[PDB]
Amino acid sequence: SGFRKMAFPSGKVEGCMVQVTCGTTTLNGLWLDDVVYCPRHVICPNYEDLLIRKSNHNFLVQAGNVQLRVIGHSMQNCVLKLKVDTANPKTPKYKFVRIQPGQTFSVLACYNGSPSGVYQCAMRPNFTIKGSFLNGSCGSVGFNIDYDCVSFCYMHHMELPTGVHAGTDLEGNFYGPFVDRQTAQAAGTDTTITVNVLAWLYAAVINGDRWFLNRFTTTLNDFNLVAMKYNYEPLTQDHVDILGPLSAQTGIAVLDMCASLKELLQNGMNGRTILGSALLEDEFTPFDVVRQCSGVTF
Amino acid sequence: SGFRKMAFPSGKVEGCMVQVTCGTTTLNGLWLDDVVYCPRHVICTSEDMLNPNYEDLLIRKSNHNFLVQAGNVQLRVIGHSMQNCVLKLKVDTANPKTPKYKFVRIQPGQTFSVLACYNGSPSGVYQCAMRPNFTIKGSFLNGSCGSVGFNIDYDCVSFCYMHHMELPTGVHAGTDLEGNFYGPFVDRQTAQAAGTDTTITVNVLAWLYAAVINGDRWFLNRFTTTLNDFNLVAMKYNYEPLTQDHVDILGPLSAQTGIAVLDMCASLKELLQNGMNGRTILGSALLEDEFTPFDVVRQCSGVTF
Ligand SMILES: CNC(=O)CN1C[C@@H](C(=O)Nc2cncc3ccccc23)c2cc(Cl)ccc2C1=O
Ligand SMILES: CNC(=O)CN1C[C@@H](C(=O)Nc2cncc3ccccc23)c2cc(Cl)ccc2C1=O
Ligand SMILES: [Cl-]
Repeated sequence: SGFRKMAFPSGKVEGCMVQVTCGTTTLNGLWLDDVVYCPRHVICPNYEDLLIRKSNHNFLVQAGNVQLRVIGHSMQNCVLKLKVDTANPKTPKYKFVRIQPGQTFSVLACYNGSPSGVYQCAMRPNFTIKGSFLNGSCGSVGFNIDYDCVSFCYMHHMELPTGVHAGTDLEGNFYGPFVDRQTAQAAGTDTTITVNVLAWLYAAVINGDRWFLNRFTTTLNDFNLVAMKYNYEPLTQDHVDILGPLSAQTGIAVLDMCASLKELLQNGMNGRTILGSALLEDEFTPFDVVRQCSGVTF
Repeated sequence: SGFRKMAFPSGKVEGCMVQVTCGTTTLNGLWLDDVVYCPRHVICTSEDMLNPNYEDLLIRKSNHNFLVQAGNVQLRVIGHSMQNCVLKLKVDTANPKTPKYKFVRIQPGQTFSVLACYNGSPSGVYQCAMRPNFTIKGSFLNGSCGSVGFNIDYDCVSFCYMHHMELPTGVHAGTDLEGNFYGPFVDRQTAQAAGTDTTITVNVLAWLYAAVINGDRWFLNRFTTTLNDFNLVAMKYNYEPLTQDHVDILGPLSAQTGIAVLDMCASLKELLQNGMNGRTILGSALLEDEFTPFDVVRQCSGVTF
């Protein structure tokens, strides 16, 4: 029993965090094989013009108490790749993957190449993440684990005026309409991740919370009209198919659960809580609910 | 900016997790130096659990009855002893991944990270607090026994909890790493219940200071309170009494924001009376009590917004 915002064990990622310094800018880097990946703004903009003026020795890379020697450098989109003379002996099995809004991942928050904390979060529909980062956190990474393979999906680049965060995949492509410069940029109006709220309602039923269950069902179109009114993301047939296993485990059809969500949206909770929360939680995917309610290990 | 329920990086603890098997029972163990620590109920059957005589069950065991697996390697048990509700298995190999560590017993209100494991394999990490009723609101399934709680301040791991059981309300009970239970619980499948729980007041106050540091002040008011009047009110809402110790501990956050502790107490009194009125504090519609004054200082900026 119990339901917590759970992150993947961070050890395989901790063994890859290094500190990268260029001039007065210090941030974090990801050391995999003989390459260190970090935000290209460490050289700060005309990034090609700033980069051409740099030599390998201008970049200081520190791994624990050891200095790594930079023997090459190149840029891939908004990521700088520093070729070093030592392959990381702690390099785990890994892949670089680009995630979609609504998908969750673990973040290993670092400062000066040293991991300080780990938390779970989701890529918002507006492509920002509601993280917890201070100055010096740039280069901190987001990831998921599948068996023994780490799938790196996020590298932290900046904080927007509303306190939310923006970054790139490990190939340097931003998530969202953001650029890596100190210009006027704002997060677009956000929406609630509907398939995730439904998954978390199934998790509450599995844990013995059914006060919100009702005898009603709804059509997918009628539910979508109601969802559009409360700034909820549209629910698609793919989302219904993905919720199939949780529907079979609890005996509550997806459209049956959608009618419960409609009633919570139109009437509130009435002083009640679901899984210790007074808000409808949208940062647990259907797969996260199945994993936590099954005990998958790494 | 931002405020999340943040756990310590779990790598130093992952390198200590092993699987311990006794007959048909399999659970998790903590391998530090040449000793594996695990719940003593690994020597029990489901039947034994009603009234187990651990000393009588243990005397019938030899070293080779305990199977310890670290990754894909079998560790050889060369000794065993019982310390309170923990079994200590002496092994022939010191853990090369043993971090710098200490065993610390925590008090209610203290927070810690939990590395949930099954079959000696870590599955997830989450943050939580020792409730005033000595239980933890964890997320544990069958096979998680022996999973540990810890803090990593500096490079030293302070182990504070080892998981032993789930109570009928779905909450969890366990021991410190010397085998002493937190709370009036026993490692028996007997009628046991968590006492009525209360809200950790000093933690809610700390989290209100965190909201002010992050730029939110809608909940403040022009009033102050005496410490006694605050306690007479908060205890009507099942809040723990606030002591002079708690007031002293909140001193640094009070100086950083310019809000006296008894003025923050008046704001809490009003919040309890009025609710949130459709508003949130740090993305929450409830008053959060699983962040300590020390957690707020560690996670928030030193510069108030
Ligand atoms: C809030 N930030 C600022 O006022 C200055 N700022 C610096 C930098 C940036 O956001 N870093 C930070 C990252 N995460 C948390 C931060 C908390 C506080 C301060 C800075 C943080 C940055 C990087 C890029 Cl690629 C583009 C723009 C900027 C930028 O505008
Ligand atoms: C909920 N418990 C049970 O039905 C059976 N049970 C087995 C065992 C125990 O609680 N293990 C479990 C630990 N954590 C989460 C659990 C989730 C589900 C099932 C078992 C869990 C146990 C250990 C001790 Cl020291 C004392 C009593 C018991 C006991 O009563
Ligand atoms: Cl303590």
